[PDB]
Formats: sequence, C-alpha cells, structure tokens
Amino acid sequence: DCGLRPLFEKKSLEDKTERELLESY
Amino acid sequence: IVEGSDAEIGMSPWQVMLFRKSPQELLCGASLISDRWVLTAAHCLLYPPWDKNFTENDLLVRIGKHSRTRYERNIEKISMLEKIYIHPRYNWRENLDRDIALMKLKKPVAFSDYIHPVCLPDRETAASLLQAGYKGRVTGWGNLKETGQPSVLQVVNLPIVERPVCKDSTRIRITDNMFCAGYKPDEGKRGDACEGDSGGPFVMKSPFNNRWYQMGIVSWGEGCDRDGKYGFYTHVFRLKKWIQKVIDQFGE
Amino acid sequence: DFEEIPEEYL
Ligand code: NA
Ligand code: NA
Repeated sequence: DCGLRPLFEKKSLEDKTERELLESY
Repeated sequence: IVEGSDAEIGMSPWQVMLFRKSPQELLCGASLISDRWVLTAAHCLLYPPWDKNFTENDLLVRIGKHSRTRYERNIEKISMLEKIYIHPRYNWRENLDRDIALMKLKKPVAFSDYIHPVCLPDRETAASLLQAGYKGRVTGWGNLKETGQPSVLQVVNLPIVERPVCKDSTRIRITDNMFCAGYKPDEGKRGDACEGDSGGPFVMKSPFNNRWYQMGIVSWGEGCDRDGKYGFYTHVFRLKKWIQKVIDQFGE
Repeated sequence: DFEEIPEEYL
C-alpha cells in the first residue's frame, strides 16, 4: 500500500506541484 | 527548507519528526517506511564531534504532524522507540558516508489520512528515476534560512545534479552512496534543505505505477542554498541490502 | 516555542 497518499492518489486528486516532478521525467 | 512552500495537508504522509524528550525540541526529519520502522540519517543520532549520541529513550517520533510546534491533538501520533540501528560503516570521521539509521517503534502505528508509509526503491526504480535533471521533493521543519523557523511543513522540488558537478563543488570526498541535488547558479531557481531537515526524505513519484519512492535522505551540505553549492543525500537504493537485512535480522 | 505534549509520551 506504500506511496499512495490517502488524500491524493487514493482519490485521484493531485497536489499543487507534483506535475513539476512529472514534467521533468 | 530554504525557498520552499507550505506542504498541503497530507501531502507527505510519511514525514516523521524526531523529537527530544528534554529539552523538548526538533532533532531532525525522518520517514515511515512500514507500520513499525522509521528511516533517518545516522548523523541525527550519532555525531561524536558535536558530542551527539542519542539513545532510544532520549527520543520520541511524532507522525502525522503539519504544524512544527503544536500538539495536533487528534491527528498526530507520538511513538516510543524499542531500538535504533546505525549503519555499521557510517563514517562520521570523514564525510558522513552511509548516513543511515533505522528506528523500530515500540508499537505499530495505525495508518490514517495523515499517516502512510513511503515505498523503498527497487533496482529498476532506482535505475530509471535517479537521473540528472529529474526532480525530487524534500520536506521538513528545518530552518528557512542559513543564518526563521516555519510554522508548517515546507516542501521544495529540486533537480538531481550530474556526479561530476557534485564533486567539483566541494573539497569533500563524495562516495557512490551519495547523490547531490539543487539548481545551478545559472538556472534561476533555488531551494535546499537546511539544519533541522536532516534525516528527512528526498522522494520521487514513479511515472509508471504512480507511487512515491524515497530515493534519498537529507545528509549534509556546505551552507543552505548557497550558490554553486548542493545538497547531498544518502543513496537509499545502494543501502537497501542493509535495510532489508536488519528488518529481517529483527522486525519487520 | 514547542507546545506541551501529553504526559504519557514521556
Ligand atoms: Na572535489
Ligand atoms: Na545552491
């Protein structure tokens, strides 16, 4: 169950700057 | 964290606060990897030059916090430790090589909206994510400035830097057990961990299975957010074998 | 600075 945040991944909501990480990969 | 922002609530549910029983103070950051194990930097527990050598009862680990100073009465959990394990070859004498420890909680903690373990990277995860130019995220309650203290948890996203750059930025001997991260003097963005962020997690989100992995531990730096200088972090993947070995040696 | 924690943690 590791690394899936109850309030983000589990509800499919994104945090405000996670896409900056993703855009770098 | 220098030049970060306030984390959102539950944004980093694995973020642990290492806390002194007396005086009552923040020691370092840490991370929840299972329901009974916390990962941190060994230099949080043992640093003989600064006379630092903490034991299991000197310490409390507070999980689920958001506010640095408040007792978040029904959201954070405060646990006791049964045992501390320091890498047997943590080199405090020279460069903090293998800056890594494991802490075993006296009792398993219950997962909640605010508490949840981060994953540890597998060889394949280490291999495709740990690459120059890819950004990781560091969180903590550390100083805001090298030279005050945040109210709330801080976050900052930083690029992984090429090994050659890391090396040529310091006089200290950089090992394969370390990576460094931060912007270049030229990039026009800054940020860095700082004192009090130590032991915390550098994490990345896998674009393949959408999970968060802890690639590094806030280890050391020369200043905080100094131009031409970088943050150094323990390479968790390279020390994985050790991590497994002790959790199975008694855990786990 | 730090708020007081429940006695029981100590
Ligand atoms: Na050098
Ligand atoms: Na810098």
